[PDB]
Amino acid sequence: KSLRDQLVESIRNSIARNVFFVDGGKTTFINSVVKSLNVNIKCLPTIDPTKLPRHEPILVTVTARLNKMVSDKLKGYRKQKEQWQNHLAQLQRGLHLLTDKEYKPEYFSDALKLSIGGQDLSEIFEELVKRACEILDCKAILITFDDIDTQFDAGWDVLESIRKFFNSRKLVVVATGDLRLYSQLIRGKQYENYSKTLLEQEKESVRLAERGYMVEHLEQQYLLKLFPVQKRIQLKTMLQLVGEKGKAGKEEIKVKTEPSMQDIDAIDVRQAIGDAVREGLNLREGSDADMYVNELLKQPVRLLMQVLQDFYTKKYHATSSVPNLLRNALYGSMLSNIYRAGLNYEQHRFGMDSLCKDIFTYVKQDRDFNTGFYLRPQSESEA
Amino acid sequence: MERFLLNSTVLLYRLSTVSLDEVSLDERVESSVFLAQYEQARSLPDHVAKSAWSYLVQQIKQRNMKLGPVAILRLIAEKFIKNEKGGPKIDLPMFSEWQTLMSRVSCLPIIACHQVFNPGPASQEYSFRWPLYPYHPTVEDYITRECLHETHQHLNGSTSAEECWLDALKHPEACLRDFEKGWASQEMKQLCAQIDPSLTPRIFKDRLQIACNIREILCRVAQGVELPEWIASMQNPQQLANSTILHNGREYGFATVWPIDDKYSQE
Amino acid sequence: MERFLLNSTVLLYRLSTVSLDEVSLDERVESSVFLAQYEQARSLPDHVAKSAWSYLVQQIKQRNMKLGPVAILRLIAEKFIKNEKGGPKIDLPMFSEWQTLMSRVSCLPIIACHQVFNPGPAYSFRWPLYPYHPTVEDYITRECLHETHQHLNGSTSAEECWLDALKHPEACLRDFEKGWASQEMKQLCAQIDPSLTPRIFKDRLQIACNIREILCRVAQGVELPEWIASMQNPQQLANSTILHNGREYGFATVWPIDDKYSQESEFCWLTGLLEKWRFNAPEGLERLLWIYLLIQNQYLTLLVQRTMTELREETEKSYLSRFKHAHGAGVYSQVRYLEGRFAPKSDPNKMQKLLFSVLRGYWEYLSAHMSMEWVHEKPLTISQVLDNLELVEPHGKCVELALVPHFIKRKPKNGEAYPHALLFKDLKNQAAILMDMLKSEPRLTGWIRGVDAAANEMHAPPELFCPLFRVLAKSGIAHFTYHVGEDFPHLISGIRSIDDALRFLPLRNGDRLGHCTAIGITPSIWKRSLPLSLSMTKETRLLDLVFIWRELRSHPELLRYASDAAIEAVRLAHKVFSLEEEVSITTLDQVFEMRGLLAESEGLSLWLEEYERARELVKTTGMKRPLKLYKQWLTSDNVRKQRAEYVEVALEYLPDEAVVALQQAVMAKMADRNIAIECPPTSQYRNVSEHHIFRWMGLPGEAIEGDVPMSICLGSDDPGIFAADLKSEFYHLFVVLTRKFGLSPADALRKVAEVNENGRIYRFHDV
Ligand SMILES: [Zn+2]
Repeated sequence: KSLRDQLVESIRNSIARNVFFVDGGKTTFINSVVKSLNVNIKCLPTIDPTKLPRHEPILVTVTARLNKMVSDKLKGYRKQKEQWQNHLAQLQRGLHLLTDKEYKPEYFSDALKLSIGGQDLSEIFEELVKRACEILDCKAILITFDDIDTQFDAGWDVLESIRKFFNSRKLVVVATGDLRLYSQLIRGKQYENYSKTLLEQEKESVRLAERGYMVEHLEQQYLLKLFPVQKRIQLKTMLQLVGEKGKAGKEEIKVKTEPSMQDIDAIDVRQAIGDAVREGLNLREGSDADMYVNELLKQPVRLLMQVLQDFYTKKYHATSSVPNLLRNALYGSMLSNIYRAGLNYEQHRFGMDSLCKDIFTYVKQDRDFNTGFYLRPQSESEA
Repeated sequence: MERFLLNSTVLLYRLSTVSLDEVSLDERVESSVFLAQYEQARSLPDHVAKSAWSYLVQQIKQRNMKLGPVAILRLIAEKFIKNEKGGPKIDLPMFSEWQTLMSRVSCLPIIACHQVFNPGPASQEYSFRWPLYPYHPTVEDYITRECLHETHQHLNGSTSAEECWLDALKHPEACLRDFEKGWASQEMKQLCAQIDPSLTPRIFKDRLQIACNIREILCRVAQGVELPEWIASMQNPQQLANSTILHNGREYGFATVWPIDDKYSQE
Repeated sequence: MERFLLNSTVLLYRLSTVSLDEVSLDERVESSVFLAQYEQARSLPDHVAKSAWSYLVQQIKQRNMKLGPVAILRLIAEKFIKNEKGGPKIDLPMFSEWQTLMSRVSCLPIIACHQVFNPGPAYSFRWPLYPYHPTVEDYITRECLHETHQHLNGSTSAEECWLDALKHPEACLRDFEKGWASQEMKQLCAQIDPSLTPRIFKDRLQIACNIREILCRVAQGVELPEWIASMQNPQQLANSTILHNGREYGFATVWPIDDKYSQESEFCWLTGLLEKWRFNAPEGLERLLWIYLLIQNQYLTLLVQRTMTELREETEKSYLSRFKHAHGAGVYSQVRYLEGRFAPKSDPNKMQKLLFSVLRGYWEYLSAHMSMEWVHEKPLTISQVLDNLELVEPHGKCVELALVPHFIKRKPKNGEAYPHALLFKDLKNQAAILMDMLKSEPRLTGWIRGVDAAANEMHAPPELFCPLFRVLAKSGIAHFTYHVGEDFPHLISGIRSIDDALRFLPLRNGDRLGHCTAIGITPSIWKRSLPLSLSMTKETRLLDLVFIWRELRSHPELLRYASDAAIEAVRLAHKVFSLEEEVSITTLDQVFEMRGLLAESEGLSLWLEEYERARELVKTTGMKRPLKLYKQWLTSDNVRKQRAEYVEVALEYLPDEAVVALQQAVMAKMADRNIAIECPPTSQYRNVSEHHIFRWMGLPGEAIEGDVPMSICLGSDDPGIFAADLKSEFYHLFVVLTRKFGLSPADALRKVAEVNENGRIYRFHDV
């Protein structure tokens, strides 16, 4: 919550690239920041790129929302209205550009109808932005963008929106997600600029490596300007939201394990996790259980919340084994990890026998073989 | 062609139904105009219609006006009414045309138009005198010498209709009474359907209330009085079918103050 | 009054809206009828309608019928039709009235009713009906007619098109909505039925299908399927099927005939239904019949007042139908010389498909009458068809076909190199297609006899086509036709159009123009409801002024007007060209006489000669100023803007006398060039007797002193009637002349003849 506080203050101190980013839930935080934004700057309902039909331009989506709020302030209380439809029509008319699979020759006369010379959609959109800022009497606008984890290919489109339409002095941006995915996106695009024949001709180590070098160089020079360092917000993780072993505790969280949990019976967070692990692992209060639960709180927020929200759910259900409840939570939480590990997938075939082979394999990909039977959570692989 | 833009049931329907901030109606207006002219003047050979409308819009744009009753009155007055000797008059050649018009439209708005944007010398205080007339010295001398002689006056009591408009506005409830007591009459049913198919006494009274409200509001603005707040809430024309307006929980009357005691006097 | 009961949008609305068990509704009729008549025949004096309806119901009650199409049709049939010599025929005095009605309704139901309640001596349905006159019949037999103007609904009568729609309902939908976006038909639809919309369009169509199905079931008298009981609200018939109790029941049933949508099928069906209802009818089914008939009527009216449906006419069925109708019911063809007018298609393949369809239909028609070695008994290519046809000879037993492609002129678009450039692109495309077929198969030239340029005139002036006509002539197109004088901003404008067509188009002796209504209408009856001033294009205004001066130069009694027109034309030229120097009207004419030249000749194989037709002009040294002005007029954006601009013209700008002098000068040119006019019957005319056809044909009290004979021919194209025919309008002309003009029948027969022989004399058919 302090994260969003400092974010709001900073971007407020951003108006006197123009892109802020949030690494990571990401969507919850972004919605929080938006509502916090409700020094006059206007926000847009966040665009979820992965929730948009497969063929629009991000810019047309933007312009649709823009039409909405602009008309809304316009339906409220005109000589500005007709001027606005002027730019709207000009843009729409010059909207085919990004679209067409070719260039149509008859468009030349349109290209000769009348301050840079041409049908720059960037300047058209910036004129739109100017008109909107005038109309809504705001210093600028923010454009807000959702994680592309469910579809990481679309965000590329958002970035092109950025560079062809978002190089404005009246727009700030706020994106979220993993820059990792943006990285392979942009690098992959880059290779898409290579000529194939060249690729399948000049294909051994020397130039393959130099090509990788040049492409990664461009990737870096590219994303770097795309996301200025000052404008990323780290966002504090859950475990760093909380004392690692009690020598910390910046804003303890506290959670409610029962339905009643009248704001005082909420069983901390760390202590509830420790209980779950210890008596769900028959594990005592040593540090290994402690270190377990720390490496249990290091997991993605949704993962941990789900596995800690089901275990106590079924525990209360049965209260009207802890090690079987917690195992059911782990199974439904990590089935993909266990399933991809080649580990037993069927549930009715559990017995004991499955266990021996299961852990024997586990140590086989965890290497170890010295204390693999410890089943200790210290693999460089998060699964 | 102007006449239709001031007399068109379809135009009224569209304007009344549609909202107040929609803007850019020209296409709808054009369509309504052609439907109307089709209804009244059947014989027009259907292309003179486009020619005339186009010429009108050419006039509006060239004189930098917007489609609207103001520009309509502009064209009408400049076309018809001139100032000569004493007060404004109608040119002799276009007199017959003028009656063809007045058969369908009221002169008073046109007269105000002429006085306002083309007053005669600022020496004759003009007092509204209807109807307007042309000028002929010979005829005028004959009238002075012999005066006229009225034998047949039995149409609308003995007054002209434009007065009955203000009379109903004074007495709208009773006008509604007279309408309804007779609306059951088939002949009245036939006439009402013929002119406005979907009239009914309900929309009769509704239009009456709307007109009263519009008059009060526009008198306020003509006095240039601060555009009272509830206009902001005022968003659909239908809302004027009520004697009042609800802005935020509070109901506001449309009445304003008038310089003249008879708020219904043609003066 | 009757017509309103069968043709009324409001009646349709009320009937469809009210439930099927309502009963005691005759007020809805009397009220709705007064409405519908108020809209349509507004002029009735508010009491005649009352009295007429009262007398109608009077007759109904006296004769003990129920208000309904049974009684209405019985009244109409007894009043109009009789049984006479051969099949029922119609009274000569009442013929014009019958046509006035056919402008509103369809004959077929009335016909069936007459057969039912008054069959002749113990017939095959045939449309249209006719009166009788022995002399006229003998004339027609001895000479037959000659169809010269048939292009209204393709070339077919609409009543078949309605059946065609029911056959391909979806298709007529498609055509409707594709065009529903076009403004023009939106206004037409609003004017006809305000709340029409494609939605209720579909609804009414499928409903009518339902009704015909159900009424056919009862006409066969079949055990009255249960679901009628559930059928309670006409809108229930707006769906392809109906739900009785959990089950969904369709309406299709077995009909004796194979062509389920045949006019003859409908004839037999309605005959049986009426026979079963000779004494009474179930009110629900009877309401079904009103609604059916009404829907027919309004759809038909829409159609007449008006692409894929036409494409559906591209089988050798419609044309064979056309030919069988053209031939009478007898062994010899009722008509002699037919003109086959067809819309050109931009695709060579569509073009050849249409051509083969037409040709095969004609060959089959001829085969159905003559026996002879056909070489290819089952031809499949146009080549084989012509191989069959060339063996045919002009005995006259069958019809002789002459084929002509239409040229449709569209309004110029917002932006182009020169006016109508794109339209000219399209037209040259069609023409190239045509000439290349001519090359490939030269034999068609004996069949494609002339090319015609039709459609609303203002969208393009004729000169756009002179190079087209010239190149086509060199291709081998004998004859040329171009619609003129029909519709126009000002009567002077129409006259100018006609004369410029004369002086510009490559028209040879005997060519035929078309409507030319401008030279037909008097100024007296040309202004009857019009505004006192008329807005019209600046360019056309200038052309009219130039033309007026050109013509009236030589007339002493109008020299004032001539000098005027010169002066105003000069002023208009200065403004439109925004001229800086002085321009003489002489120079203006030098400019405007050039309008027959192709834009892209030299100022912008067969097309060569015309490409260079600008060469001699440019060679002409003294034409400098005219050439530059012409170039500007074509290209200058400002000039084209002012050309589009409009201006008012005094209704009575020129005296009727001046107008008549202009017209008569035009007729002088026409006779000089021996060019004919296809005059069909058709807005301002309250009665047909006011028809300008008569003015030419020389009626005392109608012809004008300076009139000259103009070689007029007959045309079976009346825009606002159903199942019109060349014979029908021959009857029209004969009866009107005989009765309204009192001429002896021999005289009237002669008078209509000379027009008929004009048609033959100037026939486009190969010799
Ligand atoms: Zn025609």
